Amino acid sequence: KIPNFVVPGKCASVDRNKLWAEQTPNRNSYAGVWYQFALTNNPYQLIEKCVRNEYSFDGKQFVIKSTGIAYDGNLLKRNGKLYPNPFGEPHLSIDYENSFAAPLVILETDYSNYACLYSCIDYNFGYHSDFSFIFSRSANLADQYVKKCEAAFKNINVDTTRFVKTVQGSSCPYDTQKTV
Amino acid sequence: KIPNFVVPGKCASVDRNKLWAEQTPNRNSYAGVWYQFALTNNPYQLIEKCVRNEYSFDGKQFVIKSTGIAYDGNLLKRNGKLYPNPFGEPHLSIDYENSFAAPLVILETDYSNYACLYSCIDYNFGYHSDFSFIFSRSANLADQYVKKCEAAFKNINVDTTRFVKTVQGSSCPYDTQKTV
Repeated sequence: KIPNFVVPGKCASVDRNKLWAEQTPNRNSYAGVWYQFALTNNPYQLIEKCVRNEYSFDGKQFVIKSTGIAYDGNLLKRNGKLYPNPFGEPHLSIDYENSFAAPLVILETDYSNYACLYSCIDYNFGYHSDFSFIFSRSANLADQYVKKCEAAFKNINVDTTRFVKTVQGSSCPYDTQKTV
Repeated sequence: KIPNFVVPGKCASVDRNKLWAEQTPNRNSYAGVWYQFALTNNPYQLIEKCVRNEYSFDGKQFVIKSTGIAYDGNLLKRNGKLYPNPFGEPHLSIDYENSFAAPLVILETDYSNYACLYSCIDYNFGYHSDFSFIFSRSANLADQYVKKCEAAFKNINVDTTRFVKTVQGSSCPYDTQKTV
């Protein structure tokens, strides 16, 4: 029970089929660059600051190039993929090199400003861990969009006070990050 | 103050390239039924007792039907897949319906008696989590083979005192399990 990302109870039901209906035809619009505006405590994100995720869609998957400042303060690039769950479940799997793959539900997105992302894993002792993100198309994110994400996470009983803001903005060397 | 499967330092090098080469020509021999003899503390495994994993190989991946008795005392079947890591890394991904996918290394096997399996993940805070397993072609497994896996795990710095025996034997309803 001790870490704040280990939470009583089964992973939430999040109405995946409605979401998959909404999103499948708009995969093309989800490509491009997304900045990680905020996230809940995540022991698997190696990139601490200036997190910049670049998605290319190929018709079957997305290829991701994630860059930013690692926790030791150095530049870091991570290779990712985002593809339909291999068992035919109505969600995607997010898979990164030298890591593992997890379910990734887009709870809500307008494609042009924000996306609200959610992953959950169940334990055999009746608890779960989940990991949530707020993505923006820019370094900052208007309040109105931040509040949309807050509502979508509260709708599935994710405690939104768990979100922490990620360093973004003028202190980030994005232009270097894009060179890889 | 932390779980015994969260260990300081990084995942050790386990020479995957050598294993992968030895193992790609023998996929058909790895198919069939394997019984879980023992494992290290694993908060993801939903089957507690009588763990029986039936593998089928189709020429590109294994399809797995994993059955046994769940923590609640009911029979349980889980559908799983084991396929090459999607980035081209020299290990397999073990994937289960309604779960995540994780790297899985076959540290050692003779195909006809035993297999020693290993999964490890690095965190962002200077620790790793690893998950080890001893598999047998039968419900019991002779000391001769157990010792082989013990040596393999010790060779990669895993503390073998972490292994726990799984209930197997004439008490398990394997013929029911095989039927779903």
